[PDB]
Amino acid sequence: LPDSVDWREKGCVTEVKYQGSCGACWAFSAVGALEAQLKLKTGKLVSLSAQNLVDCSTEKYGNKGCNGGFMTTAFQYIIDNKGIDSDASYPYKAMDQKCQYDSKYRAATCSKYTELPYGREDVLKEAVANKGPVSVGVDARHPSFFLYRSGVYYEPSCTQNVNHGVLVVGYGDLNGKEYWLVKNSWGHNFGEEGYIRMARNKGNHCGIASFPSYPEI
Ligand SMILES: *[C@H](N)C1(NC(=O)[C@H](CS(=O)(=O)N2CCOCC2)N[C@@H](c2ccc(F)cc2)C(F)(F)F)CC1
Repeated sequence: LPDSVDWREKGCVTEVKYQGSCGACWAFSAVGALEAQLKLKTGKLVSLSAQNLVDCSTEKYGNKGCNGGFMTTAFQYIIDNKGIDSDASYPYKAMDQKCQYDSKYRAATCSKYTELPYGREDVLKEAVANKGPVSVGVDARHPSFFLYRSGVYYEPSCTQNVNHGVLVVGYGDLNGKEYWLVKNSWGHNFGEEGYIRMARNKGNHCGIASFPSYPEI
């Protein structure tokens, strides 16, 4: 596998989003993963509707909108629904709304999704290199996470109990520290313009490889 990968270099990563006070991290993680696949299949980079997932991938999928959800069940909703609207057509309002999906605004589809084996960072590396960005959950409860500004994030107090959904868009090494390149959804003000480099091959740090999944078209 290549020593390093950065899907932003291949134009498969949309601009960083800001979820605000709505706990839609799972929705942003899911659309982020599908956006790359859409680019790989059609050649067009298009932001997909996280709001669409918040309002429509609800109870039947075990999700709670602005109060949390799963990336995998979001993917299944897209499969079942036979589509997902573009961000431009179904904008993000950071609130729970009635489902307003309309196929006339469909910007992507999904045929299946894959969940990687638990805590296997080399399997995650392979998927990021050969498939594309991967949705993951991390333990972002620690004060140090919110204050991350640069370098490679390593927190002694991190655990494998994940609570925040994000997107792995690459990996590599900085000044001897192997890392996973993570796209967050707390706006461009967070970390390095919306991104955070998290420790890689350090015992599944912060549970980054605990529950990885990616969609396909
Ligand atoms: C995001 N703003 C937020 N977290 C979540 O929604 C997480 C997503 S996760 O940590 O990536 N992960 C997905 C794979 O399973 C483990 C968790 N999910 C919540 C959640 C799930 C289902 C639900 F109905 C409500 C919340 C949790 F971490 F609790 F499992 C809201 C802060």
